[PDB]
Amino acid sequence: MAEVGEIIEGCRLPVLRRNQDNEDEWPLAEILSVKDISGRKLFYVHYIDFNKRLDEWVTHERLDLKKIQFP
Repeated sequence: MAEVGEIIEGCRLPVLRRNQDNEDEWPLAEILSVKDISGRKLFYVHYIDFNKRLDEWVTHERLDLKKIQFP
């Protein structure tokens, strides 16, 4: 399928969050920013219909690249 380097700001896709019970959920999220300074890619995401206070920086292993929407 699609690849990590194709991810850009505005993309929407499922991202792994741990919920208040410590369980894995993959809510849809929007890519706000892509940072490539560490040598690896870091993604700042907004979980859709969640408060802005729950926005997170995540790595590629938490992206579901099999179900992407591009802007």
